[PDB]
Amino acid sequence: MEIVEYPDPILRAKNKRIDIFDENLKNLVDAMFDVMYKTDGIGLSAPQVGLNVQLMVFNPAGEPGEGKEIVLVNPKIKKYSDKLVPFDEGCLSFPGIYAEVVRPQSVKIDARDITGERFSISLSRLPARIFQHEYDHLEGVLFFDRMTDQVLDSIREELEALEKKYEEKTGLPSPERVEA
Ligand SMILES: CCCCC[C@H](CC(=O)NO)C(=O)N[C@H](C(=O)N1CCC[C@H]1CO)C(C)C
Ligand SMILES: [Zn+2]
Ligand SMILES: [Zn+2]
Ligand SMILES: [Zn+2]
Ligand SMILES: [Zn+2]
Ligand SMILES: [Zn+2]
Repeated sequence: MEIVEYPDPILRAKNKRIDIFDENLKNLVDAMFDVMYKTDGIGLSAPQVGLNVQLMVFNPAGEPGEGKEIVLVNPKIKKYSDKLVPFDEGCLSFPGIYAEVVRPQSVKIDARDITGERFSISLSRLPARIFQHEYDHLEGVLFFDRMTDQVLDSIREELEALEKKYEEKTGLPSPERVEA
């Protein structure tokens, strides 16, 4: 069973609206949470497990029997804060790579829950940091796309190692290259 790693194109592909809110959905959500707990993550998005659908799960505590198991399908940011804050992010699709990303502090979101119920929440602190990370995923935006040029530099070679890994595995050239 498998986390999709950069530079896999799955991570860049358009993700479908979810229309159907059934048990398969609940089983998917549940697989995702368990992937998160196994890999010590604090969120996951559907493309990261091979599925180009608009679905994210997160839990800010990142620990069993802690925090909240938050689910969001078909979300859309209605607004970002003006205030920006730094935070060191890693990503399960880029194993071992950690670097500063600056993002809005809070967001207003419109999203659906696991049954189909549309709602409207605000987020700040870690929940908004995780959300935005995962929402980028839903839009085929990766964390290094959001990194300043000096920060991207410090991880270039680490990204290329992932590029190489994918080339060695597939026999194909990487479909994208941080050298940009
Ligand atoms: C920070 C914003 C949300 C991060 C989400 C990722 C998981 C992921 O890639 N989701 O798309 C994660 O859990 N990353 C972890 C991460 O960045 N963490 C773990 C808790 C604190 C923070 C490191 O500052 C580790 C696994 C790299
Ligand atoms: Zn489970
Ligand atoms: Zn579980
Ligand atoms: Zn832990
Ligand atoms: Zn990620
Ligand atoms: Zn190079």
